Amino acid sequence: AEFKEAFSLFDKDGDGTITTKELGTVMRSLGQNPTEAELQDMINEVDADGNGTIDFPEFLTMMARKMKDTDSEEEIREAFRVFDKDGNGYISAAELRHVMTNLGEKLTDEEVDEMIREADIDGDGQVNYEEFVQMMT
Ligand SMILES: [Sr+2]
Ligand SMILES: [Sr+2]
Ligand SMILES: [Sr+2]
Ligand SMILES: [Sr+2]
Repeated sequence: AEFKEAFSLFDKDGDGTITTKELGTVMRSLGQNPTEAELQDMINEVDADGNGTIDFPEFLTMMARKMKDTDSEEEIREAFRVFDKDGNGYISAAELRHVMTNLGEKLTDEEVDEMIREADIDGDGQVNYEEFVQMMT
């Protein structure tokens, strides 16, 4: 019911489809001002049957995947903040060790250091959000 209300904001003229122009109108109302070329890409990504507009079932299918990706992100972020005790955006070896103790795993500095290295792509001796997401895969 809520996705259909979202759809109707896009379908300006009520014909059951969203054209590039109708999507531009909306994006502009949201503070974005994409080119026609950018608008056509956005339509094309959602337009499963290629006829050149987005219809409600196409919209709904995308929105449901966006919902599922959004929820997943929200959850990985929650877990990250659990580890980043002081919330500065990096998990430190001390934070990881502390938190693993509460997860029931009494680890040494060597063992927590080896875990941080596995994930430490950028080599600063800690784990940022990207790096964390990468390990959760
Ligand atoms: Sr329309
Ligand atoms: Sr279509
Ligand atoms: Sr931290
Ligand atoms: Sr790092």
